[PDB]
Amino acid sequence: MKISVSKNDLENALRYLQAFLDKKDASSIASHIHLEVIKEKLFLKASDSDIGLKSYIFTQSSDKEGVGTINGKKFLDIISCLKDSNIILETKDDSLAIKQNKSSFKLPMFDADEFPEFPVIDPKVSIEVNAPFLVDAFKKIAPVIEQTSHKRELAGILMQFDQKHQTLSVVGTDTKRLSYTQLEKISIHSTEEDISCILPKRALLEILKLFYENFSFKSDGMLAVIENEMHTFFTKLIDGNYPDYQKILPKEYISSFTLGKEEFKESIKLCSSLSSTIKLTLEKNNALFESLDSEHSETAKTSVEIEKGLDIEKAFHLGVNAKFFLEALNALGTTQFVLRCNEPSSPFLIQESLDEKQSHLNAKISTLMMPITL
Amino acid sequence: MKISVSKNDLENALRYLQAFLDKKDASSIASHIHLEVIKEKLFLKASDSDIGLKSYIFTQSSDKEGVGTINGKKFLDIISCLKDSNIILETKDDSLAIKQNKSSFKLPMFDADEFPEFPVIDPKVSIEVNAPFLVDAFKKIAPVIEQTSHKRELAGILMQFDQKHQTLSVVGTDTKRLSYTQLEKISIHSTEEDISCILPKRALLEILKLFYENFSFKSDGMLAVIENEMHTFFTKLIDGNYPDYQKILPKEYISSFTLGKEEFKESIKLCSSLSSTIKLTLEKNNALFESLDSEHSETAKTSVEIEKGLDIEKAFHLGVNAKFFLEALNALGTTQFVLRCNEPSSPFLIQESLDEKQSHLNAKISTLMMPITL
Ligand SMILES: C[C@H](C(=O)O)c1ccc2c(c1)[nH]c1ccc(Cl)cc12
Ligand SMILES: C[C@H](C(=O)O)c1ccc2c(c1)[nH]c1ccc(Cl)cc12
Repeated sequence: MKISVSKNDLENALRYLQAFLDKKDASSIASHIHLEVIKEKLFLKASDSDIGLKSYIFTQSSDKEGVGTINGKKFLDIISCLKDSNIILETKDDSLAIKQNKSSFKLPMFDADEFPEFPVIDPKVSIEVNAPFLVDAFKKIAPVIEQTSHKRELAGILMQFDQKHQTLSVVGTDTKRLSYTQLEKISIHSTEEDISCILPKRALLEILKLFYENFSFKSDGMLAVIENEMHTFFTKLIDGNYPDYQKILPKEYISSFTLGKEEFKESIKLCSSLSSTIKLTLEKNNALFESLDSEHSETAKTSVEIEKGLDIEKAFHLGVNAKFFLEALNALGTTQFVLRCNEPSSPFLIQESLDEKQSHLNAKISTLMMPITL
Repeated sequence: MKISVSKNDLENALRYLQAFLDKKDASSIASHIHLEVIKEKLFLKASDSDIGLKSYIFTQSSDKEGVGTINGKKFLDIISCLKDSNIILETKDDSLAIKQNKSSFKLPMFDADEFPEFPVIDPKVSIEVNAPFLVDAFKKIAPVIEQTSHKRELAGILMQFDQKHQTLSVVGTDTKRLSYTQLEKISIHSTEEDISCILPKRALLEILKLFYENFSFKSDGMLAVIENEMHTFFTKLIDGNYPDYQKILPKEYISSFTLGKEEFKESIKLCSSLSSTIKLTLEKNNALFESLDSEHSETAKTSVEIEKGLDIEKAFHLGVNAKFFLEALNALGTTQFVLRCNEPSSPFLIQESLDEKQSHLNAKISTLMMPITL
């Protein structure tokens, strides 16, 4: 191989690749990036049985095509220390030479055949994502999912496609809260009417770094492959039977309250200075907040006026987990929210104000949460 | 006690105080700040046998004078969550009440008599620091000092006062490098012609957060007390016999080279991507840099043109520790530096370009460093 490339193009590609390297043992090919120069592109890949990324940059010049490997961390550390002007990469046996005016480096290459082949699938489902709504869903639902969950299928996000009705339902839960959205009018191409994919949390986080809009999502029910102009990503899927989220959602709610999002955030954060759980009291024209699990001589209280009166007689009391309630608020796009309740001992819902209205470049995420007793 | 205070004044004071609290065991008075309201001031202190801080803020109103205590971390966490408008602090038995419009808190106070008395000294030496030169010295020399040094007197910075000659010499070493400056024309008030104070590294770091200029420094040879308008700080001194730094500095240097500071930083950083130590080669019109301790198939090289020729025949070679050499450069205020050498196996000096010229609001820090053999 012998090429010249743009310093900034190469730095960028390498930063994205760092997440897919096992960097600690530099002696192992798991710390290296595979390189391949073909027809005016440098392809760079790092991969695994269960997750991987392939990218390319255009070569400024390309003189010798072929393949090789290089330690990814060291490569990125060298290139980040050079000026913003072309870099020459050239093999010299089982070594890669890096050159930029007076600065020169040599790093060892490993056998390129030891690199795992980058997998390709025959898709059973596919979509073109032309707007940010899916990543928006991903980002808003991610905090409810535990990556190190000892329960296998909850350690990822559900994507549930309905070809019939052109919907993609997206769901996360950790058993204490469950956040979901149903995306409308998605042109789904599928060999099945209804198909489901559970994506590991770790892949979800990597997707949020790589993709925003204008990408394809394709799955064979075993791997998902996500692709845009410069990147191909893949992940193993989690093995299956995601819980029936539809069965767990309440059918109706005794009470529905429209409440101020930012005033509830500030009030909850304030009380959480001394407690992880809060007693919320709703009256007609007031919301009161009190630390609940505080140490017994430590107390935080606040309140907020509700100008447009709630439909309450006396007072409804609800124990909440502060962090979870805030995360539910953080996932909302509106200035107000709706809190839907049944008994104080049963799960309650948090959603956007006017949640039926249809929005094209944002998802609308609802959260069901289990209350704290008392 | 019952006062009202400014939210921002109180937040600031509390942040500075966090460093002097043992925060993990909330049940111990070592996690609390002592409070005392006298004559339109709230005094806040946190202290130890060996280090401490006392601050004050003005009260907006003061109704009941007295004393109390409060958990410092919790207090700061509450106040950081309130609006930028007055806060009422009021005792209610062995509890402190905090109130701001609709928001109210209670925290437990401990017995104020269990708080250690804040020490006062009869000074043997004293100065008024009216400019940033001393903190500038502190900041530039601090990186060479190991706080967890198993050698007692090297775990701090030397301050060596000469009443006769109105100088304050300031020195740090970790045995591999030694950085020093001698500050001129300091009005020293002392009962001795020559006196020395070794300040612990930990106190040095706290001083850099609290003080800049317009402060007094006073010592009895056992504690140092540093004071400005709003703060009194103290520290135990380290017990003594700081090494004779003057004896360890070479008398003359065979070679002195004026070299480019920023070009040497970039070159060293670049080579340090693969190695902690570097081979520097100086020729007449070039400086060459090569990684030295790199893994044997990994190599970094660069060079820089020296336009105004050095006074060299063939080439001088010097092994350096990259991190130390950079820290020595970082401590300099000029665009160029002077590198003074004897044999490549002996210590070499790094100083500012034109180091004799006298500068009033910056210190000039020189660094002696032991080379790496080969
Ligand atoms: C079936 C699955 C499981 O038990 O792991 C499951 C997962 C999440 C929930 C649940 C049951 N039952 C629930 C009730 C309320 C909420 Cl917020 C979440 C859940
Ligand atoms: C006396 C003291 C010690 O041995 O601990 C000491 C401390 C620092 C140095 C030294 C001797 N001899 C040296 C030679 C060079 C340098 Cl940079 C520092 C030192």
